[PDB]
Formats: sequence, structure tokens, C-alpha cells
Amino acid sequence: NRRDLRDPDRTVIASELVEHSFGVTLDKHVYAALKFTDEQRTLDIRDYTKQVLMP
Amino acid sequence: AHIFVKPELVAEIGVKQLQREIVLPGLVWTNPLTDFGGSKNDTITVRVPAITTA
Repeated sequence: NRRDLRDPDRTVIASELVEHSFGVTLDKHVYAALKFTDEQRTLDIRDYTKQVLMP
Repeated sequence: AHIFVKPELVAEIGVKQLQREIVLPGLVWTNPLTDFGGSKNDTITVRVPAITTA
């Protein structure tokens, strides 16, 4: 603050120290899910690593 | 009278519930085709060779 020098009133405006904050939340669940019948897994899958896991 | 405490024993001696004999599976042309995966519609084509005439 500023006040006039040699001012008849001698009051001072006390300043405030306010700490702020914000929250960071873990709030999402990203997933990839696959369903294979016994026929699909037995007959239609050949590698399962370059055909299921890599995709 | 004498009285004794005995274990009611159980044995398997080879009496089996009567069920019919299995003959047909051995008498039929079984599994000449195996690679049924990696074949469209689970269908394997069988090729019958050509016949020519002299």
C-alpha cells in the first residue's frame, strides 16, 4: 500500500496472505476388452499375439 | 453273546453298469482332415483326382 508522507492519520492497511489450491483426481479407467468363443479361439485365432495382444 | 464292531467294507471287483460296446468309431474313416482352422466356413475342400481315357 501507499500512504501520503506525514499524513495526520497513521493507520495501516494490513495485507492478507491467502494460499490457494486445486485438486487433481484419478477418475477414468481406459480399457480394451476382447471376447472369444471356444470356436473363435480354436479355429479363427492363429497367433493370438499379433492377432489379439498387439491390436 | 460276543459283540464286535466291524467296518462295512466296500470293494470294486469289476461289475460295471451294462452299456453297449463301441465298434463304429474304429470302423469309420476317421480324421483324414485336420487343418479345419484357417479354412473358410470350417470347410476343407477335398480334391478328387482326374480320370482320362485312352
